Amino acid sequence: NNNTRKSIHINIRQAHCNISKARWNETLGQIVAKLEEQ
Amino acid sequence: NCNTSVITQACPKVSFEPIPIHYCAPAGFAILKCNSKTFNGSGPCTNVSTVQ
Amino acid sequence: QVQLLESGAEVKKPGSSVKVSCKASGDTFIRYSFTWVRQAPGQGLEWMGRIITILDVAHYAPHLQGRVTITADKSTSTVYLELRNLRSDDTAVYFCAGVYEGEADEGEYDNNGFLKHWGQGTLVTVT
Amino acid sequence: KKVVLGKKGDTVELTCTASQKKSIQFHWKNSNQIKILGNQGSFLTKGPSKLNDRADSRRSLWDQGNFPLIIKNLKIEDSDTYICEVEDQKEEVQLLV
Amino acid sequence: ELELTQSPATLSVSPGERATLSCRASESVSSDLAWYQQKPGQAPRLLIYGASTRATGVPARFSGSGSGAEFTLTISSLQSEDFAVYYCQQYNNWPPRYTFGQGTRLEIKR
Amino acid sequence: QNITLQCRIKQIINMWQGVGKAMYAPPIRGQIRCSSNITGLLLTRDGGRD
Ligand SMILES: *[C@@H]1O[C@H](CO)[C@@H](O[C@@H]2O[C@H](CO)[C@@H](O[C@@H]3O[C@H](CO[C@H]4O[C@H](CO)[C@@H](O)[C@H](O)[C@@H]4O)[C@@H](O)[C@H](O[C@H]4O[C@H](CO)[C@@H](O)[C@H](O)[C@@H]4O[C@H]4O[C@H](CO)[C@@H](O)[C@H](O)[C@@H]4O[C@H]4O[C@H](CO)[C@@H](O)[C@H](O)[C@@H]4O)[C@@H]3O)[C@H](O)[C@H]2NC(C)=O)[C@H](O)[C@H]1NC(C)=O
Ligand SMILES: *[C@@H]1O[C@H](CO)[C@@H](O[C@@H]2O[C@H](CO)[C@@H](O[C@@H]3O[C@H](CO)[C@@H](O)[C@H](O)[C@@H]3O)[C@H](O)[C@H]2NC(C)=O)[C@H](O)[C@H]1NC(C)=O
Ligand SMILES: *[C@@H]1O[C@H](CO)[C@@H](O[C@@H]2O[C@H](CO)[C@@H](O[C@@H]3O[C@H](CO)[C@@H](O)[C@H](O)[C@@H]3O)[C@H](O)[C@H]2NC(C)=O)[C@H](O)[C@H]1NC(C)=O
Ligand SMILES: *[C@@H]1O[C@H](CO)[C@@H](O[C@@H]2O[C@H](CO)[C@@H](O)[C@H](O)[C@H]2NC(C)=O)[C@H](O)[C@H]1NC(C)=O
Ligand SMILES: *[C@@H]1O[C@H](CO)[C@@H](O[C@@H]2O[C@H](CO)[C@@H](O)[C@H](O)[C@H]2NC(C)=O)[C@H](O)[C@H]1NC(C)=O
Ligand SMILES: *[C@@H]1O[C@H](CO)[C@@H](O[C@@H]2O[C@H](CO)[C@@H](O)[C@H](O)[C@H]2NC(C)=O)[C@H](O)[C@H]1NC(C)=O
Ligand SMILES: *[C@@H]1O[C@H](CO)[C@@H](O[C@@H]2O[C@H](CO)[C@@H](O)[C@H](O)[C@H]2NC(C)=O)[C@H](O)[C@H]1NC(C)=O
Repeated sequence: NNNTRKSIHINIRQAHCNISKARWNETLGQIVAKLEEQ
Repeated sequence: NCNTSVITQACPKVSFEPIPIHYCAPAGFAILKCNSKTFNGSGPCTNVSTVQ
Repeated sequence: QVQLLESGAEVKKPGSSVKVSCKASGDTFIRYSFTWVRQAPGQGLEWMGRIITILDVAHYAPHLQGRVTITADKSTSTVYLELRNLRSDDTAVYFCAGVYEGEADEGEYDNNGFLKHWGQGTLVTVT
Repeated sequence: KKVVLGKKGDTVELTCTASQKKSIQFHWKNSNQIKILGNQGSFLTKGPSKLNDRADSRRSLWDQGNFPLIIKNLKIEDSDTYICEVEDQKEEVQLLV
Repeated sequence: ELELTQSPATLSVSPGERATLSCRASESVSSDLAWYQQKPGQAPRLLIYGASTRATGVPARFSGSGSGAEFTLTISSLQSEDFAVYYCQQYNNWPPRYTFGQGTRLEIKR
Repeated sequence: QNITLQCRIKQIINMWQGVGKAMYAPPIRGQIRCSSNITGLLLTRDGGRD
């Protein structure tokens, strides 16, 4: 909440997502290691 | 000749949260499950079990 | 944001068709919806209908659809109100109005009905 | 090989056909096997090619088994052989701009 | 569909007086009732967006609120330039079946 | 240490179930939370003679 702007010129649709940086890079490192097998 | 079909419907909001759904075999049928680890999607499984 | 420029007055024998135009300027036509209002003399603001320019769809007041259609010509940024089988009952001053919608092009359309941008009013009569 | 002609600045429609009319997955590729376009579910995907900002398709015809590659604003550099990948079918067309 | 009605047909006030205009909704419209100001020869320009937000360009004199079947519009320190016909509009319809009330005319007391 | 993605909520969307578009009503007022588990990815390979 506290996102009530409707227009810029003549924010209710603004949202965001959090991912742990350390999990994501670890996850990719494992994926990459498997891609390298092919 | 192409055209469109438009339907105007009521727009209620609803709660929407996916629930796990299990599929079960009908009488006369059975489901074979591949229990090999790292099956990879195709080809033989050497560990097969039967479930409903 | 925009100004709306309308066509002039017209008179037709009953049963004839009349087409009223409303040109929008100062924004992208596609970005937002337009409506029509019928100011019959001595009356209030009768609603004629609504047209959405992001999705080419329209809705009409329930007693009028047998005679009226609305067209959004995206290439000329112009909305046309067509009155078929014109009756003397339809004598009125007609006009368009625009409603700003946010980023309709990006699919963030609000579907607002609040009328901020207005035309001038064109009298349509019969003879 | 089918041959389709056009000139610089024109628009051309090249097509693949699926007789079953089931709006199946399909792809278009160039001669170097670079993906140009395809059908993901009901969505149109544009691949990383030179046609990425010019290629299009009439989605409404996918239900008729018609899966066109529409190339807007043709340049002489676009005169390649385009490959259809539909199920097993491999139609090929040479475009001469 | 929903019928909107004005309470007064007209309202006679003195300049500087607070106008108190109102509109009723037979189907309990919810936060979907807008207010417009129409002067003779003019388009019925929007005053209040939704039930209570004054539209950009609208003087601070104009305010209003309401819910369900009853909504109001008031004009603080009413000026001579505000002796217009005020209209009530409802949007709680899908498919659209938008309507307007009859319009309340302010009269200058003389 | 937090990767933040910017997201938008849209009303006019394409349908996954078939060719066509659909319009949905404007977003609910607020405090909308979607906590979820990434369990896999869908990737495509970009190869070629190049
Ligand atoms: C992967 O799996 C995970 C789970 O394993 C999925 O995550 C789930 O995603 C759900 C998405 O909707 C999310 O659901 C929301 O949870 C909120 C919190 O729940 C808690 O409180 C309720 C209270 O009864 C308990 O029952 C519950 O057990 C929890 O304790 C709910 O509040 C949300 O409901 C509200 O929003 C929905 C929108 O559709 C409304 O339909 C619903 O009626 C509720 O609406 C209220 O809030 C809105 C906010 O703008 C108001 O506008 C509206 O008027 C209502 O507000 C009134 O009531 C609130 C109540 O506090 C009050 O504050 C306010 O002032 C008003 O009075 C909704 O239920 C799941 O929680 C979430 N699970 C977890 C564990 O996080 C995940 O999505 C899956 N992945 C994918 C991709 O699907
Ligand atoms: C072939 O696949 C089956 C299915 O996964 C494997 O059998 C499973 O082996 C595990 C570990 O031995 C069993 O788990 C244990 O179950 C008992 C039940 O009470 C529980 O107490 C233990 O803590 C543990 O969870 C699992 O139940 C068993 N599944 C079945 C259906 O028997 C099997 O080993 C695989 N064979 C080969 C050669 O890999
Ligand atoms: C990455 O994102 C997560 C999720 O937002 C961050 O964790 C959050 O950190 C805030 C810091 O204030 C926590 O708020 C506190 O919560 C306690 C709970 O009772 C409350 O008492 C405090 O007054 C305060 O509100 C928040 O709860 C926490 N979220 C979760 C799920 O624990 C995290 O810090 C971010 N990491 C980085 C590097 O920014
Ligand atoms: C997502 O992670 C970001 C990481 O920056 C969070 O933003 C921070 O929240 C902490 C909370 O104490 C603030 O101190 C930081 O200043 C914030 N950073 C910035 C750049 O503003 C954000 O709130 C998280 N969002 C969600 C949904 O959890
Ligand atoms: C997403 O939210 C969950 C909780 O809903 C976070 O997991 C919790 O993080 C706190 C941090 O102090 C731990 O104490 C909890 O035990 C955690 N809960 C669980 C179930 O593990 C999670 O880290 C958040 N994710 C991101 C990327 O911010
Ligand atoms: C992993 O996938 C590959 C193919 O993607 C499977 O490969 C088959 O292996 C058998 C073993 O004799 C060969 O006879 C087949 O010709 C292979 N298929 C192909 C397309 O080459 C492989 O068996 C899979 N691993 C499993 C099921 O554990
Ligand atoms: C996301 O993954 C976590 C970790 O596996 C899941 O949380 C666990 O769910 C099991 C189910 O029996 C519980 O026994 C564990 O205690 C849970 N862990 C924690 C820390 O609470 C979580 O439910 C997953 N979320 C989704 C949406 O699947």
